[PDB]
Amino acid sequence: QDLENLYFQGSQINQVRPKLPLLKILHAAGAQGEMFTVKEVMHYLGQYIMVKQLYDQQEQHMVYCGGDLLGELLGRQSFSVKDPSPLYDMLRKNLVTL
Ligand SMILES: COc1ccc(C2=N[C@@H](c3ccc(Cl)cc3)[C@@H](c3ccc(Cl)cc3)N2C(=O)N2CCNC(=O)C2)c(OC(C)C)c1
Repeated sequence: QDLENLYFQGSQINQVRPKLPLLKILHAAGAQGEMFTVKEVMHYLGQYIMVKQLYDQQEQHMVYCGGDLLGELLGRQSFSVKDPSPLYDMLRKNLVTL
């Protein structure tokens, strides 16, 4: 496992540093510091949407973010968790590999 170990050294957790606008969002959802796993980022974004009440209480897969910093980042007024392409795009641009 010599070469496989070498390759995966320093890359087993894959922490990211959010860009400053996204960092502010994660902090608003109760995150601390500025290094996270991608899983943590998703947890805090979900929490953010809940605490800012950006989801539709009837159609809870729908997020209305156009009011919000999150909408600015995504470049959208709304999105559905069923079609999460804008979120993928945003996180590719707003997470820096450590
Ligand atoms: C049918 O109602 C649902 C179904 C799934 C989700 C959802 N689905 C999860 C999810 C969605 C897309 C991706 Cl790419 C990753 C994770 C995660 C999530 C994480 C980040 C963001 Cl920005 C939005 C949602 N995520 C949630 O954050 N949920 C999970 C369900 N219950 C919760 O308490 C919150 C959902 O999220 C809010 C819009 C309410 C609502």
